[PDB]
Amino acid sequence: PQVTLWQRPLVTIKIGGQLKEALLDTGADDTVLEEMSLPGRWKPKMIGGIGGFIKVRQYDQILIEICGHKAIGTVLVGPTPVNVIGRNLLTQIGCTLNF
Amino acid sequence: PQVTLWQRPLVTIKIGGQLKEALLDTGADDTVLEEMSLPGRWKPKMIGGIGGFIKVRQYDQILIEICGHKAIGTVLVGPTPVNVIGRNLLTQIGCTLNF
Ligand SMILES: O=C(Nc1nccs1)c1cccc(CN2C(=O)N(Cc3cccc(C(=O)Nc4nccs4)c3)[C@H](Cc3ccccc3)[C@H](O)[C@@H](O)[C@H]2Cc2ccccc2)c1
Repeated sequence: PQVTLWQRPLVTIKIGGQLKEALLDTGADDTVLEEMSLPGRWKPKMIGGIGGFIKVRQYDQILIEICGHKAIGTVLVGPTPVNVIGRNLLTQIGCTLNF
Repeated sequence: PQVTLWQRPLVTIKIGGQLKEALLDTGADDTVLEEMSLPGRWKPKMIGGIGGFIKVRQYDQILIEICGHKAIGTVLVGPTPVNVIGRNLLTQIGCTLNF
């Protein structure tokens, strides 16, 4: 649906059978979520942001439902203070930016 | 225009009579710019990111032209690695997310 930016653009996600809210984040290449137990194997990796870098675990091929749409892809879990949905999944749910 | 998110959503800005590219960033509450020269009064301020916190300088009521649209707002300059325009300017430019 359409969202204005007077408030942070927060949605519900279900991931790993857990419900969370998350930020839709156009500045973010990748999705990164607070620490969480997902099933499966994961590769260690690192991402940079404002402030510097953090090490995260990368899980691939996980199902997430963001609003009502499902999408599969790579999700980083790690020490972020907010759950962010980056452009990798944003593209799958058909999200555009408009002005 | 409408932007899809297969690429970083980069826009040209003119600020302080300098030309820069910046990312349109829905997850950023504030706009923050790499170190560059602005005239006038600033204040210290600290922001949070993934990775950590950075010490930044708050300048108020700077005019920015963002994709040619004008806005006047607080911009933070400082050690970001990428120039970010955040929700405080995005709302003035009339920017919306659609899915
Ligand atoms: O893919 C990624 N990294 C990779 N590296 C290598 C390969 S992939 C990646 C994925 C998600 C996020 C980011 C890193 N990231 C952030 O650090 N911030 C902090 C931010 C940015 C701008 C402003 C604020 C802000 O207003 N903070 C405030 N503090 C106090 C008041 S306001 C905060 C927020 C998200 C956020 C909001 C609140 C709290 C914490 C974070 C942005 O919205 C994100 O797009 C992005 C911006 C960015 C992108 C690249 C380099 C530097 C910065 C990177």
